Amino acid sequence: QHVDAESIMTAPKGKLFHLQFMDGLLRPEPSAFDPPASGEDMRLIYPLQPISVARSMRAIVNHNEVDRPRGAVAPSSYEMDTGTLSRNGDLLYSPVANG
Amino acid sequence: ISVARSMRAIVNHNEVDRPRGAVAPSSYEMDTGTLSRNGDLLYSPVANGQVGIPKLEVDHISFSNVVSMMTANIRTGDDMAVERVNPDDVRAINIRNA
Amino acid sequence: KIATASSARQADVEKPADVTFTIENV
Amino acid sequence: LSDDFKQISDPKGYLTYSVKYEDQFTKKDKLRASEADDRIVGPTVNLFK
Amino acid sequence: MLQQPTGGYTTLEQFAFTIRNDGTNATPTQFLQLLSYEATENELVKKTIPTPETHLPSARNVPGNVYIEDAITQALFGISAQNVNAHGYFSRLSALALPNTSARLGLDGVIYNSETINIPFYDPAAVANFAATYAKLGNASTPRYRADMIDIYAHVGLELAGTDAERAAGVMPVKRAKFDSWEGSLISLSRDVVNWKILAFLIDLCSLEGEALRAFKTRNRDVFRMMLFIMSTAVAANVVNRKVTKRVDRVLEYIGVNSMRTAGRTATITYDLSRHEFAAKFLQLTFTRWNA
Amino acid sequence: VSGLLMVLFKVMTDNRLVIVGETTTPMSNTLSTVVNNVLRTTYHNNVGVN
Amino acid sequence: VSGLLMVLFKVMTDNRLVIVGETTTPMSNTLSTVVNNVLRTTYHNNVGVN
Repeated sequence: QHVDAESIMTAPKGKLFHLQFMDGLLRPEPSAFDPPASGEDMRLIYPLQPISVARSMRAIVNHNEVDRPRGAVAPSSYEMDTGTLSRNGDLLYSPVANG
Repeated sequence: ISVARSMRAIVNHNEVDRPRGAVAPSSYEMDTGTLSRNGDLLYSPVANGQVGIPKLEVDHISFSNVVSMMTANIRTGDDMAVERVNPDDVRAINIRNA
Repeated sequence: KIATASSARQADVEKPADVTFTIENV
Repeated sequence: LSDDFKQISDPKGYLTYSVKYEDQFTKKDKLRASEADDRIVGPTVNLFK
Repeated sequence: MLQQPTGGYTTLEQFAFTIRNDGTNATPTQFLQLLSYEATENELVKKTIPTPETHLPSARNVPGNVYIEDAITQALFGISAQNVNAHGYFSRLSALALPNTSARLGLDGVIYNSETINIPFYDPAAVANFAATYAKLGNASTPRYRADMIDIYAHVGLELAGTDAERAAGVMPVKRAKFDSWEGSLISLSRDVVNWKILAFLIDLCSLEGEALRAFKTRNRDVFRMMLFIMSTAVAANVVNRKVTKRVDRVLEYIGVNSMRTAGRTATITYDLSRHEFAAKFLQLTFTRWNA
Repeated sequence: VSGLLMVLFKVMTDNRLVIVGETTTPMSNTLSTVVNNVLRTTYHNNVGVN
Repeated sequence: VSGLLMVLFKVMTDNRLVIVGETTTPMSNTLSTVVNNVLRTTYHNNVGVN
């Protein structure tokens, strides 16, 4: 999808805009022999707030075969905690320490 | 005559005895040690103290070795290409000075 | 049935390296 | 009896994982789990490939 | 929270820095013994390092646990590190620089935004001190704030190659480093250096004062010199082998001269221009702190 | 905002009652130890992901 | 004797450069312990004999 600056300045209030934002982290390095770019890719639209709130994980590939890529996101520990039922029935995370 | 022979009589006398004249494989056939500090193949050290003998130093055959290799094809297909750009005037070229 | 003898030798498999288009790392 | 509840098996959550792939990445080595470990671990692994 | 020892975090054996010497573990100092230098005609005069910009990147809140240690070590020593100038990590870093922040820098080198009691972490005053300078790595890319990528390396040479007379003098001949060496000696050395928890080092460099800090610079000079060594191999104009009496001697030319090489090679790790900006900025801050 | 109400509503009215579905009881030897340490005898044939 | 020269020649001129072929990464549990002690994570699908 695309959004001209005109539309961003003139879209009615209360309409939900649907912006798109690339995660460029999984972009493999350019061939050594690709021609140089004389020009410059540019950008206008940015979020004011974090967008990736829904994101559990990111860049499930290896930098090298052993390093993590910069900006890679491991799953949160609580995604895997499956503790126990409370004395009354309610769900709980496992105790953090023995006490 | 049997210089080429690695092994012999791969069957059991009884179910547990070896047949007389049976030949087990030489240990070096299985040694697959390491690369030397410079790159060359070696047998494992014999004892804890001594360094491992180069495989090429001695007359044994070793049928396991560490082969270095690329992880994928080196012909990616991104062949180098250039922009040749000719002299503007053939008369103006400075042939001179080395 | 008559007793018999046979031979074997390990097969060659040395292909030219495959041209994959996939890459494993970023 | 009153139909107070909707008895069901193998429940669906309110939340689910979604996942976007850049298909050009693929590990060359091919992992071989036992069929059982594939039966359990597998649906996870196909998703987070 | 791990309370800092009076000598700094690096006194703890948990943070010992070590490198394999043809595969056997060794202190950095005993590797630096191997180096030897053929001087050439050219000179390296050390210029004064410009004082770093006061402006920290804005302490914007960001999702996830940022891994600051791996980020720094990869951008300085990793094989083709990527997105080294991405702003988010240093946004969280400057968040650590705030007087009463909730964020913690664990010994893992990760920046957890929770007060997560389960994972031990450095004393917050110390990391406040540390981020207070190193968040400036966030402006490694911005045109206003770019560090010199050339003259700064003169200092690198002095702190690595330079004899005590040359160091007090501030000038040394451009040198050609060399050592008895194994295959992939430079790469593997970098692989060992990359696993270093340099956060302990930088935090001690920023938090220690007076006699403790002086003792730190003396005790850790060889460590710093190893990181400097890895950078110099990333920027050395040429790196080659010299067979001599059935012993290869690796040669790097030249120490103290950034070639601005960007294209990758077999012999050593390589800096793309973004890595150049990053390392140059890093050295600006780290040398500014080292010379105080 | 409307969506949120109809989420909340659809949750306030969620009267599903779980019944055990098809299960399997892998023998310990079939599983790699890391999986056997997680598995607790039986489990649903429709494992989700995690 | 001619054979030996053409062996030596054919070896002096052996410019093969190895590339990793198809591989497998067996899980430890699948292998009998004696094999797992020899195997080092991945291995070529075309193991030779030994």
